[PDB]
Amino acid sequence: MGRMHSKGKGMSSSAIPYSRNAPAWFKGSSDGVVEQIIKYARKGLTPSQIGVLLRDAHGVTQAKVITGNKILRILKSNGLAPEIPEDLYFLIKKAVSVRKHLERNRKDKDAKFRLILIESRIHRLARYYRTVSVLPPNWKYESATASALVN
Amino acid sequence: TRTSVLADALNAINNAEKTGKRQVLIRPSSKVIIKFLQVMQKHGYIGEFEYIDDHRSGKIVVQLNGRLNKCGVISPRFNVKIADVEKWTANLLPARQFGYVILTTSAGIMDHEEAHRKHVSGKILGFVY
Amino acid sequence: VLVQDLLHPTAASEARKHKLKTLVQSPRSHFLDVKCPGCLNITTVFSHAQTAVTCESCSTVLCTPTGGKAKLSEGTSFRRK
Amino acid sequence: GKGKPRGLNSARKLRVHRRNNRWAETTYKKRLLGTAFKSSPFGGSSHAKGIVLEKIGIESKQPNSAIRKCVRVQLIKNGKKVTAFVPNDGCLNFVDENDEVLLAGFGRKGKAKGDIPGVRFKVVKVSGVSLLALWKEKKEKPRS
Amino acid sequence: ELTVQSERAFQKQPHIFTNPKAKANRKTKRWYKNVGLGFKTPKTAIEGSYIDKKCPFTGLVSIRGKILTGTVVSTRMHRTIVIRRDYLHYVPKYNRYEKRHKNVPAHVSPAFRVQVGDIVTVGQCRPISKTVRFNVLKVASATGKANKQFAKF
Amino acid sequence: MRAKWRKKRTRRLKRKRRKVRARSK
Amino acid sequence: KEKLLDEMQDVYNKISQAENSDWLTISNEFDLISRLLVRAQQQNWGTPNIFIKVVAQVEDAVNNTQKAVARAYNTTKQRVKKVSRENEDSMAK
RNA sequence: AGGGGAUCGAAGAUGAUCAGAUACCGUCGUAGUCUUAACCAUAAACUAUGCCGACUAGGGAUCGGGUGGUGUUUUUCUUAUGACCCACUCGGCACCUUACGAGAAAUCAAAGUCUUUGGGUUCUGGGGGGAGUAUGGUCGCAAGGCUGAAACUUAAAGGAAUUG
RNA sequence: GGAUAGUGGCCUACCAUGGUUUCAACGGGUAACGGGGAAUAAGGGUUCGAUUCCGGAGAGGGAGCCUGAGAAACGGCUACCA
Ligand SMILES: [Mg+2]
Ligand SMILES: [Mg+2]
Ligand SMILES: [Mg+2]
Ligand SMILES: [Mg+2]
Ligand SMILES: [Mg+2]
Ligand SMILES: [Mg+2]
Ligand SMILES: [Mg+2]
Ligand SMILES: [Mg+2]
Ligand SMILES: [Mg+2]
Ligand SMILES: [Mg+2]
Ligand SMILES: [Mg+2]
Ligand SMILES: [Mg+2]
Ligand SMILES: [Mg+2]
Ligand SMILES: [Mg+2]
Ligand SMILES: [Mg+2]
Ligand SMILES: [Mg+2]
Ligand SMILES: [Mg+2]
Ligand SMILES: [Mg+2]
Ligand SMILES: [Mg+2]
Ligand SMILES: [Mg+2]
Ligand SMILES: [Mg+2]
Ligand SMILES: [Mg+2]
Ligand SMILES: [Mg+2]
Ligand SMILES: [Zn+2]
Repeated sequence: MGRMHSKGKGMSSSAIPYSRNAPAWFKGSSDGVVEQIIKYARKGLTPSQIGVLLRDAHGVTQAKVITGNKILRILKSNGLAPEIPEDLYFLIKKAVSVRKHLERNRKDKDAKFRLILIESRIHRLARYYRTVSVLPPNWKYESATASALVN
Repeated sequence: TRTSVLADALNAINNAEKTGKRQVLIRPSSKVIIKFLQVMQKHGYIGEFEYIDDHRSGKIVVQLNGRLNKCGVISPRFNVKIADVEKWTANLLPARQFGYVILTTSAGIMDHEEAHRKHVSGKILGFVY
Repeated sequence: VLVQDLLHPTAASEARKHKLKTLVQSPRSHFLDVKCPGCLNITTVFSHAQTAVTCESCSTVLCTPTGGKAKLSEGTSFRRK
Repeated sequence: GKGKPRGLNSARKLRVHRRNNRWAETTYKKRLLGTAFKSSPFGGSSHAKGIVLEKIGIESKQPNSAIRKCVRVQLIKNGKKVTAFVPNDGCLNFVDENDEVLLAGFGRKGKAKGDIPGVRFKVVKVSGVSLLALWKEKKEKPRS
Repeated sequence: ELTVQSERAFQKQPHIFTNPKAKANRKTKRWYKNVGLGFKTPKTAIEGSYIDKKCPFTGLVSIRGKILTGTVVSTRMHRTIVIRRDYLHYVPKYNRYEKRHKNVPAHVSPAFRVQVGDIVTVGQCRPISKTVRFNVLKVASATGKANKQFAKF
Repeated sequence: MRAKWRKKRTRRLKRKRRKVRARSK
Repeated sequence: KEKLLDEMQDVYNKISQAENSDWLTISNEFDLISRLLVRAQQQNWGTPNIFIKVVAQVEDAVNNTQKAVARAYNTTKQRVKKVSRENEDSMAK
């Protein structure tokens, strides 16, 4: 219930069940599930979108419990993992959108404050990803490589 | 954030003993906390405690007996030579008749008397009496 | 309440408590076998479904998402999983 | 709690923190800056010799009504002029003009004491012989 | 780096002679010595062509005394390294520790490959320069995180 | 005085001192 | 924040004038320009064209063929090499 | 600096009281008050309570969200809403009673879990003045801000409550 | 390469642009010689250590040097400054 740059203390989260195996009611087999994952990834969706879709329209509670592996690992093994981790991509999209909004109208200071907060988040996450070497160690983000990446 | 899980545990047990409860729920569980509990149980300051698995982090339900008056963690796990342990047991434990400085040696997590008998010494974990 | 059995408390109490706070964490949502008015196809849908789940054969809005538990269509019929 | 760092590897911050807060004590600041040497009338010294320039009756503080007979003395060690008290009844007449007088501290850590304003130091010896011996007629001044 | 006596004077190992009249011409006889303390000479030293009179293997300097392990922090100087040694100094007034570091400049033979971030075992030797008192003996994590650079199953 | 007024009087004295310093330099 | 750019341009002009005659005060000018660049990089807006121009002028002054002036020459060569680590020289060309 | 220019209004102009009144009150009244770029970075910027954690005691309410109600009306014949009623839950401003703990208390459900003294952490203070002064740096166009002494002097200054 | 008894930017010729630092370099002060220890004393510390032992340095201030195994000596020299 801690927040990164706010005074909130929210408790909103996902509450994964105790069971480590497939539910007694699941009839589909894991191979069909992973094929579905790969076809959706080919469609061009992020792993979070894959998880939400497979939770809603199908009986996949979570892809790990039935396929034995995590969605990002599935895409990576079949070579569909994006060069940028998806959450960091969403951060960059938010940051470039805020940059554009600040460019259009200048006096708005609250967007500037939220922009510097976003830049802090991006710096932290990118530093972590560099540490795990997901990104190349040269990877650095200042102004315009953002507009290159988001497009 | 939650830095020392054992500090949380011992704070909970002390607060509930002062309040007058007979059982506590230590929310995050860890091996070191389990060993602390085994020591206190062997010496009798605790009744019958139970572990619960959650696939994320264990929970512990400790049945007290009111015999315990105060535990406590020495949060910076200081280094104590075999000589300074007497200074520590003079500083923390009320009287030399009873009270135990629970500390971790290479031989395991164990009180100060057993540690003296094995002639080993390590880092201090806490004090129970 | 100086003495109570935290290990096996009364079922109504745990069902009353908020999730993520019971003795063991277990979600309250569930899945549903829903039948569309159009065909005899049976589809599995999450309780708090976030997207407008539709039948694969025909485009029909089985569920309309909302803040919490998803809202089923009037014609569709649901069964607890 | 106790908002000072407490981890094992925080010796540096605690040490610098104590070194920095030690500047609050007046005694420590005096010792380190050497105020007892640079600016004090005595060079961190208990006694020093001097020459009487003239004699003054300083009026006491509020509740005390009297005149405390002091003498202005130019110190021979550095030349700073300073007033100094003379104890006991018949002692000012025992202090010759332009006479070798030895001064000591006045008993309050270099601060003015009692009802005497602005005077900070006693008189223990005059012209070699001490003042107490003269007051009790143990000895006679060398009148040199 | 294929320097091979590019400098003004010739770079010869002193008092090792090759007889041109000897009609073998099997390269040039190279002097090397095992340094002791259970340290194995690298094949780059034996099969190499550098000179490095200050090499602990193929030179004149000898290794005795201390054996220090550290991490390179600067390779940028020529034939020599700046190693950063970290340690915990104990302050008894508080029963605590400070993380302190010392910079030791050592000499690296061309027989080894050193890059910033490597962990290296070095040994004491005679005064080589004003600040160089050590010759590298072993480089462990030369490409510990650098072996894997691309990813495709 | 009020501490407010003491500060204001000191500020005016500082202003006069700076004027004198600028004249001297 | 135009004062920093104006001062950098004045420093570049002074460096060009000193090189016209050369490192007696050019070393101090380059040293102060380094601090100006550090201060500009401290804020969000940095790396102006004046800094690149001053760096190129210092490189030209050090390159020319040329007594404390020798310390100035060595220090200016080292400073030009260090500030030439930037790729902005490609922009200058 | 540029655009505004109603009210209000430091300075001022005055009309009265007053022993004096360039003060309180009454009329006017420039700068500002409102704006556009650039500065300034200070307030009793106060909850005079640093932040992040865990625990400890009951009570309703209130705001937002989510749950269930064979719930109440609604009305579009009725579902579905919405608005309400009941119960619970998460998070927030608070509030009420109480101490079993705390404090020197006034009081606090955090200022508790602190001699039975240790969850992680930054920043401050060491008697009152002298004084946030001198000096030196640095920022600022300026006003001033940040940093920041000492000599000397003093036996108290001060907090909370009690009776007069 | 020179020089040394010898290692060594110790020095020279040429070349490279490096070395240290917020884990406090560098600079300023020390009424600072360092250490063995002294006073103080619940435990923790605080201050002091010119001074009987061990090292370091100096013989007015600096410099240079003969001699001999050992000196940049000083109750040995040469020179300047006071
Ligand atoms: Mg841990
Ligand atoms: Mg009188
Ligand atoms: Mg105007
Ligand atoms: Mg007026
Ligand atoms: Mg008037
Ligand atoms: Mg008006
Ligand atoms: Mg303030
Ligand atoms: Mg405040
Ligand atoms: Mg605050
Ligand atoms: Mg004071
Ligand atoms: Mg003041
Ligand atoms: Mg100033
Ligand atoms: Mg007050
Ligand atoms: Mg009062
Ligand atoms: Mg040589
Ligand atoms: Mg000392
Ligand atoms: Mg000594
Ligand atoms: Mg000598
Ligand atoms: Mg003499
Ligand atoms: Mg002889
Ligand atoms: Mg001599
Ligand atoms: Mg002699
Ligand atoms: Mg002679
Ligand atoms: Zn359908």
